[PDB]
Formats: sequence, structure tokens, C-alpha cells
Amino acid sequence: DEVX
Amino acid sequence: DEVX
Amino acid sequence: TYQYNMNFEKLGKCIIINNKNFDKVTGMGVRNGTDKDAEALFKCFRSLGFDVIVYNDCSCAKMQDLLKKASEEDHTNAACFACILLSHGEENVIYKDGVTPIKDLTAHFRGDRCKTLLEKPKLFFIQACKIPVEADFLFAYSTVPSWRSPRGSWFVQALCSILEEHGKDLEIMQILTRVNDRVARHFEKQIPCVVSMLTKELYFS
Amino acid sequence: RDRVPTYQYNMNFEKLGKCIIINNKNFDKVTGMGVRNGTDKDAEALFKCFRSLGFDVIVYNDCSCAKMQDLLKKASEEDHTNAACFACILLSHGEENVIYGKDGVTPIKDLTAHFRGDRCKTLLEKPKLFFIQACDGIIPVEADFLFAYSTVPGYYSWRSPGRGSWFVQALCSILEEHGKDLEIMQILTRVNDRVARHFPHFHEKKQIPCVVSMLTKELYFSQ
Ligand SMILES: O=C(CSc1ccccc1C(=O)O)c1ccc(Cl)cc1
Repeated sequence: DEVX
Repeated sequence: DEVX
Repeated sequence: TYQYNMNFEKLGKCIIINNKNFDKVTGMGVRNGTDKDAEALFKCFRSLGFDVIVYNDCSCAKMQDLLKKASEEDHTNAACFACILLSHGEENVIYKDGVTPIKDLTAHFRGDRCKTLLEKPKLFFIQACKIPVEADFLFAYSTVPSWRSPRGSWFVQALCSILEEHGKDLEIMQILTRVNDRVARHFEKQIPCVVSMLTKELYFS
Repeated sequence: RDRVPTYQYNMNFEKLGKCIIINNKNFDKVTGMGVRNGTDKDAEALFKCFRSLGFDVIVYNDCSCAKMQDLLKKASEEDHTNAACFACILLSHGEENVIYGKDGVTPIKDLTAHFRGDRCKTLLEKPKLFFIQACDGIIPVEADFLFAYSTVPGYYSWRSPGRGSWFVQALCSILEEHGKDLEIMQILTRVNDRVARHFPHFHEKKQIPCVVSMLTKELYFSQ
């Protein structure tokens, strides 16, 4: 995924 | 009553 | 007797706050994939029967006002209230202009603060990195005190498939427990967190 | 309602599991903390409830902080392969994120950490229950945990000096009538309701318990  |  | 009464003209209002772009002063990057997530959330919660309104790129003040305004409305003909928050975040705080405490966004709907919502469930779904005052609230956080694919978030994708298939036939805690599982399994980690002060079983029917 | 499979925690094990009960009633003077009158009644009612459920209950009394950490770490190093779940019940004074021993204060996150999946492999994918009774009106390492706190963060939890914590009384009542036929969340929800309705700067007040669930399955105490 990405991150946050 | 008593609380903690 | 053991379920929240759902016999009302409206299921309730559902405020969706979708924060994708932040001010350069905050130093948070554009959250790619959040538009897929929101669109879904909107179709699901609409399917459930909520009166949904999506607000984009809110500020600390806009959020506090949106929720204070919602709490000052008349919920007598509503079964419950839902609010979904998609944004950046830190411990106990949510993030376009800065940072606001989750306690502040929720307080507005406290018992006295909103007599028209007493004894009704107040659900808050947070995706990011006499009778009592705090009773009948429920928070589904995306992680414990979170990953997103530029396909949407794992938490939201899961939540939406479950709600599509079982929103009308499962209790809220069952749904959320199933969401907890999928997330955990697909995780290829993070586990959502459900905090419940509900006093009844919640069925959207 | 029903009992749908694939969605239920596997209970086909030799034993239900361990149930530690930490009963802290007396605290050192330096703590400023008082005798928790009524706590003995809470511990007796629970020992009896969880034994009836099928637990191997052990009851500790007036524990220090080193004792509380050590016993939980030791409990986590036992072999739980043969147990369906695990449960721990803390009865004491408390403050945000911390619980009192007789000598002082230790964070609950440090006590529960002993059982994280990567630190307690024999309880992995199995429920780890934690019940905590301690302080106006109108695979992932944290999966499978579940906390039932007696009140919400920041308010005070009450306790009848001669009837016991309301949370405990209510819980025991609910478990006796429905412990083997209701799912855990329905039980804790019913406890939320019991506490809310059935119970001068400290007069005419109320309290609501908090349930934090990381469970991945429905938990039923049977079959
Ligand atoms: O109840 C907790 C324990 S966190 C946790 C959550 C799920 C699984 C494992 C843990 C674990 O680390 O054992 C808590 C205490 C203080 C604060 Cl600030 C936040 C949470």
C-alpha cells in the first residue's frame, strides 16, 4: 500500500 | 458507594 | 427489548468527512485512493438508508462546526447518527488546516449536548494513522492507538463488502468483527479497533 | 439469533482456559489509596462465575507491581495449545492507562503486552479477554484481544462497600443467566445496559462501561  |  | 428501536421515518444522518489534500503548513501528502473509498462508503451507507452528505477538505473549524451544527439539529425522527472520518492522524487527534481532538468532535453529541439523540446509537468510523452522558457511542478506528492503496483502504473495502451483503441481517458488532477478520487476513499488519458503549444490539432493520 | 460456522472461535479444545483474577484490596500508605471495601465480594462472585464457565481460575491478592507483571509474563510463557482462550480480571484502583499495585502503578499496556501474538505463540488466534474494574447524567500482534473496562477513559467507576463493583455484580448476574448461550458482545452489551440503568459533590451520579474489541470471530462459551 502507501501510508498515512 | 466508593469509586476507584 | 434487547435491540435499539429502529421504528423511525429516517434511519438517520450520516456525515462523511473526506480529507485528501492538506495545506503545505501541515506537511501531509495527498492521500491517493481516498476518492474510491468515499464513493463506496457513500453507496453502502446510502443502501443502509442513511441521509449521507460528503464534505471534502475540511478544516479543524469546519469539522467542529459541521458536527456542532449536526448535534444542534432535530433527530427525533431518526433512528441513529453516523459520522465517517477519513484523514491523517495521531494519538487521540485527527488532522486541512491542522489538528482537532476526537473528544471535541464527539462531545457535541453527548446526552445533554443533544437531548434529541439520547438513547440512540451514535456511530463514528475513523480511518487514519438519570442516564449516562457517554453511553450509546460506538467508534470503529482503522488501527489501534493504517495502510491505504492509491483500490482504496483495506478497512473501508472490507467494511463495504460486508455492509453490501449483510448490512440488513447482521448486528453491528458481528459486522465489525467480520471486518476485523478480513482486514487481518488480507493484511499482506494492522487490526482495526471497535470501542462500544452501546446498550443494545444494533440491526439496520 | 443463529450460530453461523466459520465465524465462531474454535472451542474444540481440552480445556476452556486459564482465568487469573488479581484482587487488590489493600494498598501501601504512600500511595494515598484506600481499602477497596467490597472487592472481596467481587472476587468471590467472579471466581464462582468463571469456574462455572469452565475456567481454571487462580485468585491472587494484594499484589505488588513486580508481582503483577511477573505473574502475567509467566502465565504467558505456559503452554496454551490445549486451551480455547485466556482471561484475566484486574480489580484495583486505577488512572488513565495505568492500574495500581500495592506499591504503586503500572501501565496496563505493559501487562497485556506479554500476550501479543509474537510473544505468546500458544495463544495466537485465540481470544485474550481482559476485564478491568478500576477508576453526570440526564497474523497481527494485536488481534484477538478484548477489553471490558468498568468505565470510560477519565470518569470514576463506582463500587458498593458491601455489594461490590456494579460492573462486577452485573456481569456475574448476566453470566449466570446467559454465559453458555450468548456471544460475548451481547453479554457485554447487556452489562452496559445493566450498569446504565440499575445504578454532595458525589451524589446522584452514573457510569458507563467501555468495550474495546479486536476479536476476529464471535466468541461463545460452549460446543
Ligand atoms: O489497552 C491498551 C493496550 S494496546 C493493545 C491493543 C491491542 C492489542 C495489544 C495491545 C498491547 O500493546 O498489548 C492501551 C493502553 C494504553 C494506551 Cl495509550 C493504548 C492502549
